[PDB]
Amino acid sequence: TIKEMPQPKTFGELKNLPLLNTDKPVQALMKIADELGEIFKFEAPGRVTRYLSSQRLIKEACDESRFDKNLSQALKFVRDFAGDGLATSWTHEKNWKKAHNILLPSFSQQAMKGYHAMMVDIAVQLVQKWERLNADEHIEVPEDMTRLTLDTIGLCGFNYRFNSFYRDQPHPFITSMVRALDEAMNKLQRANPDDPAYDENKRQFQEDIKVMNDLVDKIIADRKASGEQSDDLLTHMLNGKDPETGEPLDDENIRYQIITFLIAGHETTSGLLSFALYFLVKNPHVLQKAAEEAARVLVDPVPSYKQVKQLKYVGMVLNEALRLWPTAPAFSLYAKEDTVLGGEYPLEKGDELMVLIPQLHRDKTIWGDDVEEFRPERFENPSAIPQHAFKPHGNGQRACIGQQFALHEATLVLGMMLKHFDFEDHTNYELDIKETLTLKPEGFVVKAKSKKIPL
Ligand code: HEM
Ligand SMILES: CCCCCCCN1CCC[C@H]1C(=O)N[C@@H](Cc1ccccc1)C(=O)O
Ligand SMILES: C=Cc1ccccc1
Repeated sequence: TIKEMPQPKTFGELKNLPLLNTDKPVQALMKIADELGEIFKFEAPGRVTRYLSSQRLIKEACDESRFDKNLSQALKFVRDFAGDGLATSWTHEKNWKKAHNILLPSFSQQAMKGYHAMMVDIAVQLVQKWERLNADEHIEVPEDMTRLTLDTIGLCGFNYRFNSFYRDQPHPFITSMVRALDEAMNKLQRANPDDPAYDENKRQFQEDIKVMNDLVDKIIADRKASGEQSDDLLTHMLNGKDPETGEPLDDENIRYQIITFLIAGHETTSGLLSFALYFLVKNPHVLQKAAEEAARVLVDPVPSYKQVKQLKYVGMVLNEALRLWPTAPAFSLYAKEDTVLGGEYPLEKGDELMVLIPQLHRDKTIWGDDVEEFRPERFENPSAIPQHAFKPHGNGQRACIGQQFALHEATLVLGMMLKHFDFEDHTNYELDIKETLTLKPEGFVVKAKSKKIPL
């Protein structure tokens, strides 16, 4: 029953590459999937991959005995500054499992309890900023969510204060990082990346890479000279020993991990919080239900770890926002051996797949006809969701190591926003999704009305 899979329009020797010559490539690929269906071939000079959009096929792709994590071109470009950090290493590189073993305890329950007070520190700064706005000023939502999540990973993970709420402009790090990500996206469609037309891109790229590495220097310097006794992510990087190899991380890999966690540890969580607030102001009945939970649970001026764990509906709200707009919108796999996908598509060892997560999460055979609706109650019973239908944090041993960090932070912060403010979509905002490999609303603004509840 071997089927021929469709393929979108080609451009001679450039094959499908020019389809990525857009500022919204993921959304363009979603439109192609809409037209071609659950699987389509995508070619570029010297490369082939297959975009998967159905749970039927993705549940097979998530079989770790058959498929391993692949570095997409995007991750290969990010590797130019993230090296063999956790997110851009191959599973078979020694430094992947070594750093995984060393850093997994930094995301245990007991670790999350230790981060909680510092996430409250940053969350309170956010609430205080909004309490201090004048009448009919508004909130720049992704901007402030990025302030919050960057500051949280800086403080919680590295005892470093980016002090983003003391800046009306993005931190130097954010500016360079967003620019490096821009360059990585745009480089995806460059057919001649060594054409001298991109000499300045190359120079600017190196400049943004040095900005990010300079902050890494300072984080490392302050820690090793500090006289305070810390027990955080950086402590584990500098002191942890891998049970298997017996070795700690070396200095080069530590630097890559700091870069990795500063980027991965904030950018996707700011997108999640932005999309979540978007859906809440567009769905006031949902906002009300989550606000009622927040008021009933968050009975103290400062939320506790235990209280955040009881914000179960807020948790469902976040999962439903990750369903509709997963902020790291794709991951890539390669076939470990010859194998046949879905009884219809034979693959040879080494063949690559692209999992298009926003399209998977719109599979009507899984979610029903109301798939575009925002209904957190979809997540009331994880046993009623088929396997691998919901993959916002990737798959298997290469799934997101920061999943609990992100969800604790976002649950805490959204709980506090709903406790302390009513929100108004005063511009009737039209969703506009900016792509920087990751996804985030652009230009989303709201007004908050304080409930005047003291901190
Ligand atoms: C809602 C927020 C987040 C989302 C949606 C998300 C999503 C993902 C996805 C889909 C992957 C797999 C990438 C692949 O297969 O190529 C991943 C990997 C990873 N994420 Fe996240 N992430 C989030 C937050 C975080 C945070 C806060 C951190 C750090 C604290 C983090 C650290 C990582 C790391 C290190 C990896 C690589 C894991 C490994 O392969 O060992 N993420 N994330
Ligand atoms: C935080 C998430 C980072 C990883 C997700 C990046 C996901 N890409 C972000 C932009 C679009 C999307 C993607 O489909 N990329 C492919 C593009 C590609 C396919 C075939 C040949 C050449 C290039 C890739 O990078 O290989
Ligand atoms: C998980 C990898 C990643 C890569 C770039 C930005 C955010 C996350």
